[PDB]
Amino acid sequence: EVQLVESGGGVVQPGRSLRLSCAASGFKFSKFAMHWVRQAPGKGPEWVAVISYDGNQYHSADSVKGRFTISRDNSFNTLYLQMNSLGPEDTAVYYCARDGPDTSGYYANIYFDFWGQGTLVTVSS
Amino acid sequence: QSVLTQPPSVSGAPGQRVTISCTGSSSNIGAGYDVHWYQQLPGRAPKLLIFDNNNRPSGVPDRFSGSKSGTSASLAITGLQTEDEAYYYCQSYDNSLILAVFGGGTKVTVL
Amino acid sequence: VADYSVLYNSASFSTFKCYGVSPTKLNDLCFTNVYADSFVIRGDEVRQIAPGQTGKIADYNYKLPDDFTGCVIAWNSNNLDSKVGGNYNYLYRLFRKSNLKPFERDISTEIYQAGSTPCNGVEGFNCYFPLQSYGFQPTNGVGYQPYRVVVLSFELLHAPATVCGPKKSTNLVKNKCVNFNFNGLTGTGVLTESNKKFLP
Amino acid sequence: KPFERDISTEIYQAGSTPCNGVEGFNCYFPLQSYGFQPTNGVGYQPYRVV
Repeated sequence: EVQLVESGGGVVQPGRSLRLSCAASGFKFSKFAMHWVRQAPGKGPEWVAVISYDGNQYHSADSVKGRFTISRDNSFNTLYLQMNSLGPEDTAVYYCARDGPDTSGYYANIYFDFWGQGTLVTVSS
Repeated sequence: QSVLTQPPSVSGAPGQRVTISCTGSSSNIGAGYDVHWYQQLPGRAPKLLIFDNNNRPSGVPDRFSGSKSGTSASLAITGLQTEDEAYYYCQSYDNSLILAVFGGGTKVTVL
Repeated sequence: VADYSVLYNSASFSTFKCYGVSPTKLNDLCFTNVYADSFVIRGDEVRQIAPGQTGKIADYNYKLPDDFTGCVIAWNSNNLDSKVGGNYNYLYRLFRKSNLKPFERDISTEIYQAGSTPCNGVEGFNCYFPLQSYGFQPTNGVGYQPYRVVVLSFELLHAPATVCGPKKSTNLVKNKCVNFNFNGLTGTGVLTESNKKFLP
Repeated sequence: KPFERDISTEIYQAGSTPCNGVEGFNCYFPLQSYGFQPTNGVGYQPYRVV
């Protein structure tokens, strides 16, 4: 079965950098591009970034640009997300999502079919 | 912030039907892009519920249906029961801001 | 029956080049059969779709004869064919041993034989997969966003014509010497009501 | 008409949308320019006609 497990969350002081990852299994990891999605506590989900199926091309949301970097290891079935200089509004639950196989009409439509579990990340002192 | 506007909560009782109306702007939905719906049961990660216009995926009762028209979309729950108390989000794509956008979500309440 | 005036006045295409015929006079002549073919290429290879041009596209994918007649229409389509994270569903040939003849295709994916040492069924060294993959992203430059191309071809020779321009009509008068042009029939006379009974 | 000349270089109008003093879309300069080179073929070398 398509299952995803992620870890790397914790309580940190503002200004420090963290690093979390999710390891996939049950499917050919190389084929599918993958997304990162965060959800603030009690609000709607938000989009974060995306990495291609080989790591050559990527894209990030405007809000987190210049602070969030994502990498990928195709051999070890893990993908990495780097956050530097955490801000007070970075506290949310982070899921790593899988791109949709078939989107029918048009080529720009994207959707997420399999989700992980989430890691609680909070910033305080 | 939720680009797509969605009603805050929809009530109901077992037996009848309830509708969720997710509306968008000209760039997001008016450009011809499709609409997607997920279900986030309490204490669990969101799960895909309705991908593409209607066209439900595997492992879901047929009680859930939806459609899109003009610049808005609607999801319909037929034969509502008490186990549907959860959150539902509408998702689409935007061609101006260039990123996937989510809705505000609706807390369906069953009396 | 075709109608090219609406297409020419759409004012959305960024390239409308017609070889051997002017677009304005395209509504007043008839053809036998019209060939339409379409594909998607990069924004910099659009200039290679023309009679007598060189390049990878014109050499390995699509070739136009030097006596070509027809029109070339293209327009930017960055909103519909490019997605975040890259689109890799568009391919183009990149290795081949000879140039295409005009109006020819090839979809064979036999392994290319580069160098001197032969090979078979492997892509290890000096043996390259022919088809490449376009990488389309919405943030690419103007010269890299995908474009949609449509090419029309005509013959204007032999056979009974079957596609024509939209020949139109006007209103009718009576009891006045006029110049009627009922269908192909012509002449001058005074049209008036008659009680004759034609067969159906 | 036979034995006539024209030298006005007013901008040309093509399509339906009009224009004036511009060469943006469907509005081209009428006069072209021959390109003569000593290495051109016989079908392109200049000729003098009287």
